[PDB]
Amino acid sequence: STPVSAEQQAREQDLVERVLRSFDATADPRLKQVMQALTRHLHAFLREVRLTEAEWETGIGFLTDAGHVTNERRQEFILLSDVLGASMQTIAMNNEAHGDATEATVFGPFFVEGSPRIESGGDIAGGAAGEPCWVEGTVTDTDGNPVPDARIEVWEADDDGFYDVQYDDDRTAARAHLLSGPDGGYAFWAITPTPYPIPHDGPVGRMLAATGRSPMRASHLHFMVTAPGRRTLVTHIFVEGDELLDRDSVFGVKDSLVKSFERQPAGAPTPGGREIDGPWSRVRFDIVLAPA
Amino acid sequence: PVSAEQQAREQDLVERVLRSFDATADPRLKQVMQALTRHLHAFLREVRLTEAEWETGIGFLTDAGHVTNERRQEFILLSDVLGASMQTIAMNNEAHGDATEATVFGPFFVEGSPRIESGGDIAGGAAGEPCWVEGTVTDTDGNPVPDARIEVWEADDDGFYDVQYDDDRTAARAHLLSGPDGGYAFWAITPTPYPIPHDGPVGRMLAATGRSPMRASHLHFMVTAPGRRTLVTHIFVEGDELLDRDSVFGVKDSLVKSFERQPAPTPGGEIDGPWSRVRFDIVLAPA
Ligand SMILES: [Cl-]
Ligand SMILES: [Cu+2]
Ligand SMILES: [Fe+3]
Ligand SMILES: [Fe+3]
Repeated sequence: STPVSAEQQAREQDLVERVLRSFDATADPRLKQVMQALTRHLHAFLREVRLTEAEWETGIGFLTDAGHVTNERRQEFILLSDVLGASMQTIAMNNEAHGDATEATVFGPFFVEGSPRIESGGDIAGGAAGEPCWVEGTVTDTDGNPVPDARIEVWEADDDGFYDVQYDDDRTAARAHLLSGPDGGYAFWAITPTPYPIPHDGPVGRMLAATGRSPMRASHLHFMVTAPGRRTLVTHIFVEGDELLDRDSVFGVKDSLVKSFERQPAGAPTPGGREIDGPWSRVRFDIVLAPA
Repeated sequence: PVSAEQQAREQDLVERVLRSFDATADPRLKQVMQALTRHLHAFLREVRLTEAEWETGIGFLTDAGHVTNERRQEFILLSDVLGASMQTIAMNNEAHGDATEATVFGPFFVEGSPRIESGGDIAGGAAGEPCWVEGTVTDTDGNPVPDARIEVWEADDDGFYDVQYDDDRTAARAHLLSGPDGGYAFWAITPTPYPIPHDGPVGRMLAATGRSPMRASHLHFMVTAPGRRTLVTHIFVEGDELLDRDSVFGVKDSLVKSFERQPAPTPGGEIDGPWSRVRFDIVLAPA
C-alpha cells in the first residue's frame, strides 16, 4: 505494498534522524560509526518490509528464545549468525588470503581447550567410531619456508555426527593437537568426515524448518593452526564429491578447501603398517600461514 | 580499499544466502528473510566489521538474553533504544488527517485499572504536584466521540509506577469514559523524568554511547472506541530539557503539550499549594 503517503514517509524519516543523532556524543568514533550504520540498516530493513506489530513480536520472541537456550556450549546467537552467512562474511572481510595463504572459514562451537597431545603418525580417533582416514601434509609460510613447531588443532564429529563434547560421560575423542616437524610435516590417523546437522531444536532450527532449509553441514575436518608471528588460521577441509558442498547450512565451503579423500581397498597397504578391517581413506592438506 | 575480487566474493556470499531461502513456502516470510539478509550484509560490508566487534555484538545479545522477562524484557528495551519499536508503531499507525500520533505502551500498563468519573482523581496516594488534565476526544472528521474508554497511567514524584512497589498498591493509574460532547478531565500528577532500566546491556550500550536512560516527562494514554483505531500514546511537557533526548524515542513534536503552572481558582473546587493544568485533545482515526 500500500503506497506510503508523504506525511507518513516524513514521520518515519524523522524518527531515523532522531535515532542517528542520539549517538552524536559517543566517545569512541568507531563505536559511533558502527552504531549509526546499524541504525540506518535496521531502519531501512524495517521500512522496506513494512514490518507489522505481530511480526515484530515474532522477532522479539525469536531473540528471547535464542537467549534462553544459550549457555556454556550452546550459542544460538552464533548459530543465527552462521545460518545467515554473517559469520562467513565476517571471516571473509578479515581474512583475505594473499598469495598461497590457506583460506579461513567458520569455527563453530565444538572446539575444546586442552585437547590431548599426539605425535605425528598418532591417532586422534580415541574411541570414536568411523572409517580410518590418514591425514598428512606440510605447514609453510607465505615465503615458502617450512614452519616447524606450528600448533595444529584438529577436531571432527564421529560417525553418528557428534563431537566428543556433546556426550555426557566426559569422553575425549576425534580431537587432538600436534606440532609440525622439522620439515613442516604433520600426519595423523582420524576418521573420514561425514555430514551432520547443526543444533536445530531451538529458534534457528525453527527458522530453517519454516524456510525449507536444512541444518545439514557438508563433511569436514577442522583445523586451527598457530605459529609465532603468523596470522592464526581457523579453517576446515571438505570432501570432494560430497553432495552437500553447494548447500552447507553455514555457507562455510570454499573450493580451495575441498580435498580429495581417496578411498583405499580393504587390505590395501597402510602408513605405519596399521591393520584395518576393510576400507580406509587418505587425504593430503598442505597449509600455508600468512604474516600476523 | 576493497579489491574487485574481494568485493565479488562478498556479494556472491550474499547471493548464496538469499538463494537459500528460495523454497520458503510463505511468500511474506521469504520476503522478510531476504530483506533481513540484504540489510545485515550491507551493514557488515559497510563498516567492515572486525572479528572482535562481531564477538562484542554476540556477547551483547547473549547478555540481553540472560536478563530474562517478568517486567524485565531486555530485547524489547533494545528494540526501544534503537528506535525499532517506535518505527514499528509508526508504520502500523499511519498518518490519517490529524489523528493523534501513537507510541509504544512501555512495560507499565496494567489491566483492571480503577474506574473514575470525569473530574475524578487518578493519584490514589501517589506523590507529586496535582495536575488537571482536560480535553475532548473527536474523530478525524471532528465529531465528538462519546463513551471512549480512556486509560491513563504515570510515574509518581520518585519516578516509580505503582506496580514497582512491593505492596500491591494501585496509584497514578485509572480509566474513565468521555462525555456526550467527547469531553474528559481528571486530576493527575505533573509528570517528571525517570530512567528506563539501565543495569543491563542496554544500560551498558547507552553509557558507552554517551546516552542517558532518562525518559522525558510524560503521561501515558490508551483510548479505545467502537469503530475507531485504538490509540496508545504519551504526552510530554513543553520546555522539558529532555524532549530531544528521550531514551526510547517516545517523543513526537505533536505530542508535546503546555503544562501551565497556575499560582488561580481550581476547576471543580480542592485543596492547594501549586498546581498545573494541561489541555490534551485526542483525535481518533477509523478502525
Ligand atoms: Cl541499505
Ligand atoms: Cu540496509
Ligand atoms: Fe564441525
Ligand atoms: Fe512511562
